[PDB]
Amino acid sequence: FMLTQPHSVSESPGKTVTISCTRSSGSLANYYVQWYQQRPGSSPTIVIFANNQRPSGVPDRFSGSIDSSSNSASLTISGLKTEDEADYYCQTYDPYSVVFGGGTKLTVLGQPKAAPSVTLFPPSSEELQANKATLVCLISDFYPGAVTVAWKADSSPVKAGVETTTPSKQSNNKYAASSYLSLTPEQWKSHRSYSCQVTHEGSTVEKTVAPTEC
Amino acid sequence: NFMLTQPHSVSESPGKTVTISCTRSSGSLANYYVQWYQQRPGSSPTIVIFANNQRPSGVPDRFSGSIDSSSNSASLTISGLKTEDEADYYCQTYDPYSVVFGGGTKLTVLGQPKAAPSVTLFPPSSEELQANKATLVCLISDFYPGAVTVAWKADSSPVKAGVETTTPSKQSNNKYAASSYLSLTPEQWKSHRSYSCQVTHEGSTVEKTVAPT
Amino acid sequence: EVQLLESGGGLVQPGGSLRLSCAASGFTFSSYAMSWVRQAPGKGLEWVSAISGSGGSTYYADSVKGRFTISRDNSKNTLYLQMNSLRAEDTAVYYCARDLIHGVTRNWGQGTLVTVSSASTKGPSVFPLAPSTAALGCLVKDYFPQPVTVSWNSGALTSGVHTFPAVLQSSGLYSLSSVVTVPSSSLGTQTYICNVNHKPSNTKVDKKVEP
Amino acid sequence: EVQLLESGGGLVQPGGSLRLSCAASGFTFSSYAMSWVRQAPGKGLEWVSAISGSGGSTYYADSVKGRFTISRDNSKNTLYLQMNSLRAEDTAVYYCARDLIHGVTRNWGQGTLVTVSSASTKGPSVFPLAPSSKGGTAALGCLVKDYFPQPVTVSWNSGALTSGVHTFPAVLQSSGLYSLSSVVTVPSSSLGTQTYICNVNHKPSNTKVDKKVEPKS
Amino acid sequence: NPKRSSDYYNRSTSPWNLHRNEDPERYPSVIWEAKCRHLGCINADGNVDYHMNSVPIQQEILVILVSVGCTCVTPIV
Amino acid sequence: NPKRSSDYYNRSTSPWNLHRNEDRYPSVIWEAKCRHLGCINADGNVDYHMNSVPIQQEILVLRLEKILVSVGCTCVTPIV
Repeated sequence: FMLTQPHSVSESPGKTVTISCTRSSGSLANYYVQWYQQRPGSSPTIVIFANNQRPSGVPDRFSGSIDSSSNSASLTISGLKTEDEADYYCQTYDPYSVVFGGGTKLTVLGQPKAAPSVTLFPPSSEELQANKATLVCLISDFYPGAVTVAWKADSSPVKAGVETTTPSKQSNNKYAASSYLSLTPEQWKSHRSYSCQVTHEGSTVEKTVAPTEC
Repeated sequence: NFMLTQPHSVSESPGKTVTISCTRSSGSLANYYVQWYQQRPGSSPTIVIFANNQRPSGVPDRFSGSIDSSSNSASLTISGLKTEDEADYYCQTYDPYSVVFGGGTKLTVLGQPKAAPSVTLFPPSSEELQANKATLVCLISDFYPGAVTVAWKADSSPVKAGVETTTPSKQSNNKYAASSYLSLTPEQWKSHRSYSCQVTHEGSTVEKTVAPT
Repeated sequence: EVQLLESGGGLVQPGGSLRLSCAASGFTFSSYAMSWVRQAPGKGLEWVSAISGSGGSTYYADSVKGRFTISRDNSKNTLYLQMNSLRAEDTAVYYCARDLIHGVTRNWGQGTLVTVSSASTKGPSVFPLAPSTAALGCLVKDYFPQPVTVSWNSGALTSGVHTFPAVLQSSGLYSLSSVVTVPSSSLGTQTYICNVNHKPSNTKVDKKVEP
Repeated sequence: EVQLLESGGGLVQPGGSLRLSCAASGFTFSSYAMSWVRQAPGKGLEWVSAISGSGGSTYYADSVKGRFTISRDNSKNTLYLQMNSLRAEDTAVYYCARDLIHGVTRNWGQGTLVTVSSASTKGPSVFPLAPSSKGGTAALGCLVKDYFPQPVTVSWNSGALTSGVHTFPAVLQSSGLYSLSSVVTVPSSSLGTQTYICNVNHKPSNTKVDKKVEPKS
Repeated sequence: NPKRSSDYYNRSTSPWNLHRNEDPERYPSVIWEAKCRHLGCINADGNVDYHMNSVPIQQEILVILVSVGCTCVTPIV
Repeated sequence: NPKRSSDYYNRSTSPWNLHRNEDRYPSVIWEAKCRHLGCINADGNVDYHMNSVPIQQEILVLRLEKILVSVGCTCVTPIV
């Protein structure tokens, strides 16, 4: 059997959101349903167990129910909070198998969308001494979580040597990423400057560095 | 504690359905299993239904049990009623401390054939007379329905003095038994030429006579 | 086959003391809750008292609290009821019963009669009822308390046997009769004996009855 | 407090073999059914295996049936997972979990990384990212370049410096190797006075590097 | 003490408590005697349910009869 | 031979079977083995909202030896 839940679910602060969990075979009502929360980088945490049971420490805003006829289970969050943003998984079993749902991402809407702080570092002397050069572009505290990174040698666009991470969600619900540009020492010393261009809602913030000179 | 109320009697003709109900005074009925018992006269209670509707192997499937949350009552129902169902019936349940029986219900099967009583009379024994005592024994069996009038005759004259008559009682065939004793002195027995038991049932009177040898 | 045999019924003085015994067989006695149920002559069934399998849990009806004590001995397979400060209203047949769980009784014994009265034990005398088919029998006269046992020919005669429910006479004593309908013929061949037993007085009378 | 400490994770070749442990504390161990649940990086939870309290019943997901063995040492509060004949898709964080009854897990451990890959272990090179000369604030950092497998650990001044620190999720490059960067925001007026050292741990290659990061002069 | 080898006394549908029974002139001087918590059994709702009973499980032990724990019995197959 | 003196193995909601074991004094010890993973419910069906588990008892046997045997089963629930 399999357990189906939606990929994402969206609602704004103070309202009520419901995440559903549908069983493809066997009777839902014969086996208890668990709900787990997982925040970026953390073990799953228990939200609901055995259908409706709320562990101490979990707010009573969280509640679970089952619907035997629809063969589904739902997790309700009322009084929605920013801090509720996370992945949620239902889980259940049969006399042998244990199965997880594919997880729902819970998005809280109407969240103030801010621009990325960027800091760009030139390659170090130490790296230059090992016949390598990396520019490091660090991008933090932006919302929502899509960014685009363009690298520039003087004015012209740099094709190769670019590795950029997927944005990952930090604690404050804002996002962070980084981009590295690999160069030959020769390339680094040949140009007059290099530029990291991060684009966020068609709005660029730019950073520039130059070969240690006077 | 609590009370279980069931009717004092129910009546139906052979082939029919009969419903005996049992109402629980306080406490949620469906919180506790209900049991049903049959007592045939002179016999130990026999279980009919336990745990609401579980039937012991050996009890015909005409008997069945169910519960009724809203009226807080339980019911036994006997479809295809037969003359061998005639008996008393008790519902029974409990709570975390007490167990409580209902007051019982006498079940009658209607349209049973009327029957005249069989009577046998005995003089006092040779032995009882030697003891300076006399008892005449009037035994009445097989009558239906279970009501009977006894009257004794000293020769032709009625006599009230020294008569003890039992209440009638149900036989395991469904008819009835009763007995009547007349206590006499040895002089009363031998004074008269004859003594008679007279048993009136429905309007027919059957009469056996005894006389000192 | 589940079997429950009550024991220790008889006559007691008001304010007096009596102990009943039930010998169970046919089942693992230690795994069953047991109870006592009583029934007064011509009246309804009345729960008396119950006990858990271990013997460590005890239950009583309001009418018998503090007076009665139920107990058991799983090594001796026996259930007990200890009856103190008896009243006239304790007079009943007492039944031993087996529970599947507290409150659900699946089996009953045959019961034993307890008579709480201030009257003296009196053994009956037995009088034959001489014939004149033909009928013969016994008069079991002037006994107290109930019950008496009658059978015919050491138990071998069953057919045409009719044993009449006792009469209560105003003096307070009891009287009953047994009758047997035999073939007219057997007044020189068959030898009819009535076996009258009154447990409460240790009366045991066998009686030939003849022309 | 219920505590589940998993260990044994690390780098194995495809076809290779590996054993996980979970030391349990905080509760009456042998009265609990226990399971293992896994998670590929950036993907969902996936049930692997389960065992009864006695160890008499043993359960396995279809994708590991025959290759994995769960067992427990009750006199030691330890749960095990023998993994044999390992494959690339077995690469995941493996979690250990307490059950209550079969199929209802109540507590999770913190996990242990299992990497199944034919690539060799490579320790990182650590490079100082010097603070710029131009709020009142200066950004300085450590570049931790080309390592495998995950994870690296980064701290500043042995842990004494935690304010203004941001260690970035690592990038996974075409080469197959990882890089990350850690940055601290410090007051510009401390640059002549306060020493800043980043401490980089890479336990997979058993390498610790401490590096002082200075302004360029 | 069982109480800290096993958890079941608490999590059972027929939960039980333990009672120290110490006897100087006896080995093992200490035996822990179980006693059922309720007449009924815990049901899915978490309430005491009298459609079934908690009963102690008795055992013979070499040193006497001892209650080791409790199970739940119903009147039906 | 435990069955003969106690019904519970059969009437329990976590019914169990008994296995013969020989050797020692006592020479024969009967081990308990839960029939089900689930517990049998108020209808007679296997209910997986609970589990059957053995109740173990440390008995001393024969120098002296203490071993662990399942005395019977109980039913555990996640609800409390």
